[PDB]
Amino acid sequence: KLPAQFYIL
Amino acid sequence: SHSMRYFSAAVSRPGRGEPRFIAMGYVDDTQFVRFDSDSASPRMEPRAPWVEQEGPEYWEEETRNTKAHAQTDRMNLQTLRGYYNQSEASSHTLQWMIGCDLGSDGRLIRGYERYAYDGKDYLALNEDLRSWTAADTAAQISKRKCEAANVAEQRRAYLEGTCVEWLHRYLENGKEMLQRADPPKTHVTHHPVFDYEATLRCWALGFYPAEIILTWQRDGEDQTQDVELVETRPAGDGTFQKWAAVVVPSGEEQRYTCHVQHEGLPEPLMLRW
Amino acid sequence: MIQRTPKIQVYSRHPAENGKSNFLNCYVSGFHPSDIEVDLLKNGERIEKVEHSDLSFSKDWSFYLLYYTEFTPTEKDEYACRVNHVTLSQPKIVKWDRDM
Ligand SMILES: [Co+2]
Repeated sequence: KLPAQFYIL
Repeated sequence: SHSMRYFSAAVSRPGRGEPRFIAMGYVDDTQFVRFDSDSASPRMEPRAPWVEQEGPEYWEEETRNTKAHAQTDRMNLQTLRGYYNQSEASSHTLQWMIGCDLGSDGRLIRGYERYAYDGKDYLALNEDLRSWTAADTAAQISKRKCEAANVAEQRRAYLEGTCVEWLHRYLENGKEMLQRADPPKTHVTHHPVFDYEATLRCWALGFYPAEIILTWQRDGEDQTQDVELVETRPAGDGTFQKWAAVVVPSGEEQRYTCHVQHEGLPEPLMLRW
Repeated sequence: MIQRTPKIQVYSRHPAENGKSNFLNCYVSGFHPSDIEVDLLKNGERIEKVEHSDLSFSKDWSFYLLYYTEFTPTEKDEYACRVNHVTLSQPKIVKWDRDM
C-alpha cells in the first residue's frame, strides 16, 4: 500500500 | 530476504500539455501495481494475480493517492526549474522511490525514500529515518522544507508501520510466486577467438529471484579481472538469465571452472568445459 | 542533467531451435532520459506485433524495458534490434547472435 501523503520540494 | 518498493517518474513535455506521470509498485523483482497518466482512464491497476483479492476501496484509495502524488510532482517540476534556473524549453524528469526491506524477520530492516532530478540523486532520507541528505544547494532548500514540516517523522511512521504490514501481507498472499526459488539451468559454451584463445561462457537460465553469483576461477582461484559479466536480464516468463565469460589460452580451458550460487540450488554448482 | 545511453541485449527466451516457436527479446536498460524507440528486425525489416513491458527504472535511476515478439527461428533468417535514443546520433542495430 502506498503512503497517503506526498511532499513538496 | 524481501523488499517492497514504489517508484514514480514525472516527465515534462513542453507545450504538449502536462507532465506525464507513472507510478508502480514491486515486491522483490515482481511488479504488482501500475499507474500511467497516459492511460484513457488513469488508475492504479493490478500487475500480479495476488493483489487482485484487494477490494474496490483499495483500488480507489491507491488511485486517489497516486493522482495526488502526480499533482504534487507536477508542482515539484516547476519548483526545480526555478531552483536550477531552467527555461520552459526542455523536458525534465523527477523520479522518486520509497520502500522497506525485511531480512529476518517481521520488522523493518531498512527504510528508504529518495528523489532524483534529471537522472541524478537529489534528496534522500537517511537510514536513521530522521535526517536528510541533500546533493546540492537546491536540494538543501527542499531539505529545510522537509525539516520544517516534520516529514521524516511521518515517513518513518509509514516505513516502520504500513510498509512492513503490507509487505508481509503481499508475501503471504503471493507466497507461491514470491517465496519460491527456481534454480538456474546452467552450461558452458566455448568459441575460438583469434590469437590462440577461446571464450568460455558460463550460462544461467530460468532462475528466480534475480540474485545470483557467477564466478570464474583459474586453478581454483577466483578471477576478478578479465571476466565479462552481463547484466541480469528478464526471460519474459518471470524468470531471469545471466552469463559470465572469460577469454583463455587455447589448450588451457580445463584449468577454468565456473561457480554458480543461487538460493534455489541445494549447493553451489561447479562447471568445467 | 545526466544522459545515459542504452545497454542492449538481443536474445531468445528459450534455447533456440530451428522450427520451434519461441520469443525474441530485446532488453534495453541503463538509459536516461526515458524516451526511446526500439524495433525488432527480421532480415532487415521491421517485425509486426512487437510488444513491450512496462517502463521502469533501476536503483541508479536509469530506465529499462523489454521488447519482445513470438517467433520461429530458422537457419537462414537473421534478427536484430534497432534502437534510437537522444544519446545516439543515428540508430544502433544489434544482431541476434544465436550461439553466443
Ligand atoms: Co508503447
